Amino acid sequence: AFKPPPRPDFGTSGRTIKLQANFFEMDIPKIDIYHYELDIKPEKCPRRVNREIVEHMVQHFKTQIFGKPVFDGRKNLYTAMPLPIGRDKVELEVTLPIFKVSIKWVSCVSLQALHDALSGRLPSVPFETIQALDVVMRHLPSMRYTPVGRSFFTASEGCSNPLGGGREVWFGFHQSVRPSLWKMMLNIDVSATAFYKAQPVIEFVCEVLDFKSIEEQQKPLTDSQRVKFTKEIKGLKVEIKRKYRVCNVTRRPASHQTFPLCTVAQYFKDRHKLVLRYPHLPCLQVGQEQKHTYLPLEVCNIVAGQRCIKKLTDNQTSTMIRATARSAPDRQEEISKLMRSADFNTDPYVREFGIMVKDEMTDVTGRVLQPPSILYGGRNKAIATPVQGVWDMRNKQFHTGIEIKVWAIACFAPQRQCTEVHLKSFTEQLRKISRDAGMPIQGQPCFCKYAQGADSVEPMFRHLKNTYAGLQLVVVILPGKTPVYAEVKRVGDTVLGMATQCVQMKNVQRTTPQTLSNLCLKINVKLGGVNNILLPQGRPPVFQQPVIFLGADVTHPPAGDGKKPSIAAVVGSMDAHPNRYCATVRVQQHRQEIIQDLAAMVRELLIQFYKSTRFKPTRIIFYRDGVSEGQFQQVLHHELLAIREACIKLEKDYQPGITFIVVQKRHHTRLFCTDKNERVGKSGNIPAGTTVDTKITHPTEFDFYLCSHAGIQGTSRPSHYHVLWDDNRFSSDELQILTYQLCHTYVRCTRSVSIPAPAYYAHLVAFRARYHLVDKEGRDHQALAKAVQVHQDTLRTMYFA
RNA sequence: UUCACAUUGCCCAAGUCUU
RNA sequence: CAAUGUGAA
Ligand SMILES: [Mg+2]
Ligand SMILES: [Mg+2]
Ligand SMILES: [Mg+2]
Repeated sequence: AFKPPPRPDFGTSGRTIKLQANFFEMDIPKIDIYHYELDIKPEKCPRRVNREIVEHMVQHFKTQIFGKPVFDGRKNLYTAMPLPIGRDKVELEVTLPIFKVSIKWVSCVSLQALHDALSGRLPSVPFETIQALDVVMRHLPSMRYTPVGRSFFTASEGCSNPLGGGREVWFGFHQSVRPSLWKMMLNIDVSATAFYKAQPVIEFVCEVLDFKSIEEQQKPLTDSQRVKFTKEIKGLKVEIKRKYRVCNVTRRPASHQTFPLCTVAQYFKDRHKLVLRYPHLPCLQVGQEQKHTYLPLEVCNIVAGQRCIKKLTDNQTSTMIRATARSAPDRQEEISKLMRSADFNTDPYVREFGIMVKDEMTDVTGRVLQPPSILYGGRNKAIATPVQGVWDMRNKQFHTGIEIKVWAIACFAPQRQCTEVHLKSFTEQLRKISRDAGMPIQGQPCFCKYAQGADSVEPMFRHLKNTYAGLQLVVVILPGKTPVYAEVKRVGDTVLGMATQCVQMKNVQRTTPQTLSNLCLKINVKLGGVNNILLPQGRPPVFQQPVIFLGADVTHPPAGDGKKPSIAAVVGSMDAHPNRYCATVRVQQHRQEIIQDLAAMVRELLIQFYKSTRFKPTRIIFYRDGVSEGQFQQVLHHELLAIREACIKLEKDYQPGITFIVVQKRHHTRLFCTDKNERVGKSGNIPAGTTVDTKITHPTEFDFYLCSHAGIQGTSRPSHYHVLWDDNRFSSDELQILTYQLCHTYVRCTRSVSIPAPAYYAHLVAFRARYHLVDKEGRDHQALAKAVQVHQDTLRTMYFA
């Protein structure tokens, strides 16, 4: 229940494609390096301060110690040759514009053993060694630039990218050290993010309150203005030599604001001989909230290098997108340009440790897998062939289409804007498209009424449920973004158990065959239909025995949030196609990735699978979304055992083989076409089906990249798959092809999607639960748990489509 | 709330210390 | 999923 399996073989399927990856080969010497433990007292210091302390310690004590160490900013220091130490501590007193630094040797780190691990020689990769190289590579940029996660950012020389509101775009790069089948690799990607401009607070005020200049006006701020400014500046650092965090903005102007030693303006007159230019403006309160330290706006600058953590406005987001959007070839050139300019090999710390980094992207060969054929129904039973990741439903009918006999319309958009003529026309066109699709809407709705406001939803839906026997669907027209949507889903999904399909008013007023067709995809599925199936004879051999496919995700609350639950969702296939899925969902501890109640959720799905198919799965294939490498073992330990537990508690001796695959869409690996002639479309991305399981992948374990989707814009993220457990002993070919075919089973569109349908559905399930919780997030836990519990009649449905 | 792709928001990471 | 773009039968 622990060690991941070795790669069983390499994949052979599909034509070859020449690729370049944003991995840069590293040459590492075969020598021991020395690891020391550092303690700095006081140790409440920010990581950057600690680095300065060690920096000054190193320069001050050069003679008879140190005469180029690297440091992680906490407790770990490395040198390329040993120090005058033994395991002897040395207490050191460092001074800087009052610290004591203790140094204990701990161990040798042999880079020779790392070479062995990269070979077949040694069973696993020693983390401590990778960690040491990482500290070496991060040492200089950690002090030269602003670290954010595994990235580094700086203001770009010669350019300004203002966002307004005192904010601007900074450009940067991600950096990480990775082992691979070939060599150690430096993974480098470009990025951008919002930072606050290092500008005078006066200017910051003008940008926030939308003044062209101060002096408009010389009257004190309205509380409306004062409140808006306070919200933007609270928690930011300002500088006077002297740095402070702002905790509030005073109510009174500097001319009238007092403290006991006296007005603020007068104190600065007497003590600092400064006559304030704008006495009418409030002061910044800084330092301890319970003290009385106030600074006039005029003597303060926003300090450089503070990342914006708050959400960007809509206009700011727009500007950000326009500033940073790039086609794949543009992104590739930007990474390449960055590497030539970065010049890692003249970093004196990199050089101290004898490391060389290649200035060119690694060449790797991919294979482009063949897509499955897609089987439709009706009389014709059309077969669709995906091309460049896309097909469509023209002249095709659903494998199993629902006949819609009883349905209703509830229009929450105002009658003046969404007229009865609009509704009739929308209905006419929908019935036409639905008939073509093999989902005939046999007549007019049984009910069609306007309503206004969230209060009208539950009584209208109760009336519909009680009045219309056999009601299959309520189509709900919405004026745009509205609290009514969350109310419709609360009532439909959780209170009454009724199928609902919402449509925005703009898509009723003006219809297109493409939008209506996509809408029908969702309606058929919600009503129990099977849109299409993989061509049965084209599926991998795993389908010769009963198998269930699970998709699992946890979604965490937004940045800055302190009390919202994380939401766990698990879905499971319910037929042999596989097409139909059922869902389970839970609320759990804030920011916990491990799925706490997984055993109960899997039990539920196994029971429903048997009820639906009358088979007990002989295999369980578990696609687990979003777990990072540093959490593989913790997550596997709990979740693999939970799956086993669900089986054991059900029966026997019931021991189906489990394959546990982590899917990661958000990592920093990018792949590009080497040959211009392979670039697909305006965005110039690799083609759907591109698979990589060599060179840049893990030296011993079973992992691969599969970019399953067509890239429409920007640079495609190739999904990564890591097999953490495999009782079923898949070949690489079989598992890669299986995974690709599952990306073609997603019901909401006639496209190959970027992750397998079960994983994608798990996201939709988690996001629906988040909707069920809007403004609601032991006694606490039970309340949230009730909110996300669907109605009995919804339990077995694809309500999340 | 037609849908996918893309950027950000999500576990690990990162961050947090005289008026 | 939300904000913002690129797109589609
Ligand atoms: Mg997740
Ligand atoms: Mg942490
Ligand atoms: Mg959107």
